[PDB]
Amino acid sequence: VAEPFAKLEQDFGGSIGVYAMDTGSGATVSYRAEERFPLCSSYKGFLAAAVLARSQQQAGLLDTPIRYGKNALVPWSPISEKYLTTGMTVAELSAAAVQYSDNAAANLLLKELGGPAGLTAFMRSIGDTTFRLDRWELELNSAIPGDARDTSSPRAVTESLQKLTLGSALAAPQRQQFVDWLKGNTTGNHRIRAAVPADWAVGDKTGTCGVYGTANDYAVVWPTGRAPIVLAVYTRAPNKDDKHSEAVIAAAARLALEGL
Ligand SMILES: *C(=O)[C@H]([C@@H](C)O)[C@H]1CC(SCCNC=N)=C(C(=O)O)N1
Repeated sequence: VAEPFAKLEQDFGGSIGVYAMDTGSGATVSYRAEERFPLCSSYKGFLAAAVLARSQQQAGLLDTPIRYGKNALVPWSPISEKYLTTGMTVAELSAAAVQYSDNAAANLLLKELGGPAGLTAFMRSIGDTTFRLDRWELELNSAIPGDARDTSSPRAVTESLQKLTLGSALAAPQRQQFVDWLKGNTTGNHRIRAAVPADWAVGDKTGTCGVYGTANDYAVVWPTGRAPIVLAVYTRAPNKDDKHSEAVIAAAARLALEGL
């Protein structure tokens, strides 16, 4: 089982972490599934989930307009930047955070939740004890070896995604909104999506720290007429200038799906 992944992570020059779960059969694949990896932008899926969970207690939260100044803008905010003159609702910021990895939107939503500690508190509320977000955009992307900040494990990411997209953690309408946002993600076509047949529905959230060969993807997959699959592929590398590889993420994802 682990043999194909070790092979892959030695063509890549760094570490690959993989965890996949068949929700019907209960079969799993694990490879470095309990090691910590930098979240990079991938926490933004759970951010949107946390915002949805809070809207269950705070009616009208999703429609709340957030009017921000030019100061709220940080690099890689392609949606947020376009609406500087009108603002965006919490729901619009959430879709932007998920589907375009919009950094200003994420910081705005983090603020709504009480900062990185607020998001970590939400992940604890659903029983995730591994996840930790400690910093804001963009410092959380530093991905320095040995730093436990802003990390989780492939297994913890998979279990939390499972609880949120298929389980009871979100109420029924919020749960479908979360799934819909992941399904409409625009940044992951070359990662986990590239490993499934095009006739299978996929929702995913990517992460790309830009340094230390650190990039990732987690996804829910619906095989046609089949129980849904949940999986996470995370990578890192020892040298700051080591390049991440979308191909390696897709190859790792295919090995996980061909192995369940
Ligand atoms: C998140 O990981 C980073 C961080 C700088 O906020 C941004 C950069 C990118 S943009 C395209 C990356 N390539 C493939 N996805 C994303 C991202 O979508 O991963 N988030």
